[PDB]
Amino acid sequence: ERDGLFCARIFGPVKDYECLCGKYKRLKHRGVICEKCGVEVTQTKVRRER
Amino acid sequence: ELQEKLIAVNRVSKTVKGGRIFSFTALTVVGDGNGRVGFGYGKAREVPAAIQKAMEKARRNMINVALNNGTLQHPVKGVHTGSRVFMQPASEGTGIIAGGAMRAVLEVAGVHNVLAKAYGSTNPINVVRATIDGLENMNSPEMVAAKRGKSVEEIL
Amino acid sequence: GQKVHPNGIRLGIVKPWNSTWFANTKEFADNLDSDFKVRQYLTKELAKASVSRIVIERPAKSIRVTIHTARPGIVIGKKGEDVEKLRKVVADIAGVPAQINIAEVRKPELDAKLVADSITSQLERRVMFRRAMKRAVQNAMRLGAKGIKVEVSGRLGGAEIARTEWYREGRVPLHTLRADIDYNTSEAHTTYGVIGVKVWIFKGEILG
Amino acid sequence: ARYLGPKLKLSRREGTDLFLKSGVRAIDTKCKIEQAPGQHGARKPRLSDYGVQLREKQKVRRIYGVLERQFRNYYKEAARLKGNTGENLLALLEGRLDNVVYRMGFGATRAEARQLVSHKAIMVNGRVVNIASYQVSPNDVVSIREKAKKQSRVKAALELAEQREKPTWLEVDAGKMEGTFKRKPERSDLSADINEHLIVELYSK
Amino acid sequence: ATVNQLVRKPRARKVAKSNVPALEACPQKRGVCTRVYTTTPKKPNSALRKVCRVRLTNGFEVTSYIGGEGHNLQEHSVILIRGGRVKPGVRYHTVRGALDCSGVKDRKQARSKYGVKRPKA
RNA sequence: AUGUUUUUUUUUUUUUUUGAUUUGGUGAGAGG
RNA sequence: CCCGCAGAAGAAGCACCGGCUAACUCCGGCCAGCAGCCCGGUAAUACGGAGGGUGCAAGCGUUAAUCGGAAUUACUGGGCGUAAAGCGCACGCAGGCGGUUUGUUAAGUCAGAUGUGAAAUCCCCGGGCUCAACCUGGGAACUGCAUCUGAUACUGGCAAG
Ligand SMILES: [Zn+2]
Repeated sequence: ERDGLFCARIFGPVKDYECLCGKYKRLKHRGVICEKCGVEVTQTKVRRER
Repeated sequence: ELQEKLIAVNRVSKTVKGGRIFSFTALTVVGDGNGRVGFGYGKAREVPAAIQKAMEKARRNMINVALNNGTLQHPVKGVHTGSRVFMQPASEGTGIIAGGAMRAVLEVAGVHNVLAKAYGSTNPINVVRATIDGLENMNSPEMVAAKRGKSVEEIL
Repeated sequence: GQKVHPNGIRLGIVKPWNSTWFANTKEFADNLDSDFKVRQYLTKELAKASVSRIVIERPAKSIRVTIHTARPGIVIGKKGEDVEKLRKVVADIAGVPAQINIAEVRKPELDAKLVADSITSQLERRVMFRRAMKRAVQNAMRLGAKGIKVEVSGRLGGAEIARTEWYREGRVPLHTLRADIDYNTSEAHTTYGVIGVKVWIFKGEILG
Repeated sequence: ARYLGPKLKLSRREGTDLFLKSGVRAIDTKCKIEQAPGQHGARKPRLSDYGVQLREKQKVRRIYGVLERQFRNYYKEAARLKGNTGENLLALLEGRLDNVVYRMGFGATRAEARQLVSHKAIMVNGRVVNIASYQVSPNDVVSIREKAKKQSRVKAALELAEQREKPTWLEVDAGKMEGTFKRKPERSDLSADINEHLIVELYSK
Repeated sequence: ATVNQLVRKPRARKVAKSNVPALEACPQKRGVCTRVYTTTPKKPNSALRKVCRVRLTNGFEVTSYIGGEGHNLQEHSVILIRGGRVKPGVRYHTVRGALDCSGVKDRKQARSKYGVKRPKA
């Protein structure tokens, strides 16, 4: 849910180094946050500490 | 981390008693997006194998290149056989202005901004070699300072 | 037509026969015909089941078939339902009491015929022949073949000019009689024409 | 002077989502976004050096809805201007009035925004500007006029935008329906997938 | 090469002659068909290529290719030629759909290039 | 003694590596 | 220029899709035809039609013409044993170039200034037509020429070695 309890921008992307919605499907720009996704771009265990 | 570009693949023949035996040559070039570059020239009866061989060759015998930011440090000429090559450092935004085999080598090397003409022959294999030579010879400011027994501010 | 058939040259030594019976000049031709029939039937039936070798053996006015197949489960079906069905038809074909046995083929990648069949199938479903060939070779090698060769021929990639291509790996001695050379063949009836697949699989040399 | 055909086809061709439809419904549901258009979609051989560049150029052009001559002109302008060329070009593209409007959220799509601009809905510094290519400057307030303020489409667009990430380089008011173009955007603020450099190279043939 | 030498006698620019001289730097020229005929092309090709010897407005007697399938041209037919050589001695094409030369019948693609009007339906 | 003495398209693209085999509370019963 | 009226209404084509070159399939016999350079003889992604695509778009193609690519007349910036290219060999006027030191001159050279180098055009920062083209203010530039005042390493002149 964007943006509910289990958000994207507030915490992180479900998938590792992926915008959950759609951009960055390789290992080049880890961090960019487009307006269509409102998502960070890090590890799968990054949400466990945030 | 390494990026690898197959520049060209060319079919080459050997005449024998029966007829013509065909084979394939693959010219590749690999780089880490920083100073390190290496071209490889592989050969085999089938294309993919040849390409693989080329890649393997490339991966060993790499070479370091001193890069001032995204571009070169000064205008540099490089020659090899027919292909004589000029390449000139250029302002951020301009991109790799260079043709063919030459472009590929530059891209892997992690030069982002160049003005580069290939005079003479444009035989991919030779031209890439020439480019490599040019890159190799190109000295940095620090290096020059070291050579000359001076500081970097003395040279500017 | 240079080469001798690798199975055929070795029947006296390292390879055995498929049809294994005695008959006088009177009944021999008939027997042969029967064998041809039954085998044909079996091939037709158990196409989807991976079947390598049908071994016919008839003692005392009763036919014993032995089907070598990679997956018995699909040939047997439910325990003694499909086999039984097969049997009566076999009997009918022959005109004698039938008995079907089913040998389970360990390592279908090392059985040559099976491999050939697989390749043919692949060809039919429009894969890159070369990639299929590679797969065939590689797999066999992995499995522990001392060597393998495969050859495919004619209208490769639907090309107008037909040609043959072949991949060898390991050692495949054909002149050596004592070498266990499992040879077999198949034919891909593609849209552009037939594509014949040969495959030689060298298990190893027999010492006696 | 405009592309009037199927929008999702273009997106498909490109590979990416170009944002040529509002974003109520996801692009994967509306079309086979992975598969390229036409009879020979499933086949996808690696493109040439020229070809990739061309594709990139198209993508950018498609995104903003700018035909070729205009694009060329823009590129030229960028080149003329000081600083990084690709970046400059991008900035110029952004600066377009319709684009700005879209960003603000008065149009669901860029097309919608453009239409609005055309139909004398939008004002820039209290003066009705009708040109979609109008380059909006820093500190230039841009608003919906009182006639077009009642439209249901505008509010929908705004809502859509609100779901979408807000650009840092603008400041928009949903109630007042007026946004201030505070500054020309930095390259970091824009999307990272656009290889401006390729575009630059293409024109530097 | 030597600077002195150059000074003495400067570098000669290679003067490239025009491969369509009967136009005389005109995009097209009007001409009358002196005769119309078929000709066999050189190796390795095989055809009966339709061609017309044209007396031009400016006085030259040239031979012009006739593109497309079929043509209405006769002797004493006023045609426009455009330049372009068919790959012996033909350096010009008749513009189909100009003056007396008709557009090609039943053609739907590259229509412009053979004078053909847009099909209505 | 001698050979430009029957030419016609019987045509140039790989795999690529880069990532893993996936199951939370409640209550009841048995063994030691 | 502004306001009001009605209703998606009146408003999209051209070239191309063998490689170069972005875009592929099916159906019609070295013919008909294509072609800028390098197909067609019965499975043509190359001819013609279709469907599908690509590129431009109120234009799109073709032709002509110029520069470019062409470092393919190479001042910047090429060459000449075998690829085109060293006079058959010499002497030698004009011409080009000229070892080393000091002095002097100040022609070349360099520096600064003055005059001029029309306006427009080009380029920079601005302003005005809703934007743009277009118009427009100021600058820069116009690489030069002339004159005056210096500098004297280098080249030249003159004088001595
Ligand atoms: Zn994203």
